[PDB]
Amino acid sequence: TDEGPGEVVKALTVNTNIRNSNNAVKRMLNYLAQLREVVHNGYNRPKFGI
Amino acid sequence: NYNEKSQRDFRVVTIGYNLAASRQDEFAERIYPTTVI
Amino acid sequence: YDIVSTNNQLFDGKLVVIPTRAVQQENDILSWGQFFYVSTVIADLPITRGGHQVTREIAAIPFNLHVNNIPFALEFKITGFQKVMGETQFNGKLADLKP
Amino acid sequence: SIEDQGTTIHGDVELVVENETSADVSSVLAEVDQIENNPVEEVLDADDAVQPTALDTEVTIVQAEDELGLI
Amino acid sequence: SIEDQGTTIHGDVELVVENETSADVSSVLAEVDQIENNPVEEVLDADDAV
Repeated sequence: TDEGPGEVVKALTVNTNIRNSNNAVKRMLNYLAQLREVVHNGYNRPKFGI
Repeated sequence: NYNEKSQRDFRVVTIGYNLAASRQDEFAERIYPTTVI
Repeated sequence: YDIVSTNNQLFDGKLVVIPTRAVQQENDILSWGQFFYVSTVIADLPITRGGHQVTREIAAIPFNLHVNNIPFALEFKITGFQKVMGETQFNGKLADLKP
Repeated sequence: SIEDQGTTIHGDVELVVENETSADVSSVLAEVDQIENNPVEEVLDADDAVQPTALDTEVTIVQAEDELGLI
Repeated sequence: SIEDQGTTIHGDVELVVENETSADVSSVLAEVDQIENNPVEEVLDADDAV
């Protein structure tokens, strides 16, 4: 076909946008994992690189 | 054909499929507000 | 406080409380995190992947990063709604005390 | 006219005063008309029956200069 | 011309008809412009930042 795609081509951006939301969820939970370990350990003061 | 009751012609209805997503949903956008780079 | 909900299975039994600036501003640090977005690229080329067939591949390539700012959260695992609202709590317990 | 009427309670009678009689039944069946419309219920192509969309989503479209099928 | 065309599907063919062809690419590489403006990300002096 030389006509081109129909509106279904926008599903590629939808897939990306759905992944964008899921990536925020995965990153949030992975960040909480960082807090669990760091706050469990002896870090009760602000410092760079923790 | 004594009884030509309808069998070969139906009222066809097409179910809509407006699959949509905008950048991030309310949950991800409220937590991680979008900044354009 | 404010309340925001999702339906991702990864929070099926989680409530997490995270602080954020009451009024959100572009590219702020006081937001709990940031989502740095770059326009998504969509490209169309009749690639001959596999060496023996030709297919038009229209591909979307995301380009973004999720960054956290505030090292603060409270995580709750809230379960058992049905065991409390569906069943008895007060008279059901008194019924057990029959000698 | 027997062809035009029906369910006539007292009945009706017509006398066939004719020599050469022809019967063309190509248009009598209702099923034939239904098949001529569509032998099978019409279905819209999956590519067209779908309507995905996105909002506030910035994209860069990259097609070959000589691509006819544009996005 | 090939300089202007982008990923042509059917392709492009050109004949060189020049006795000589100089090529000045000093400004072509995009990293050069980024470096010229900012060898490193611009950061305010500590006193200027507060």
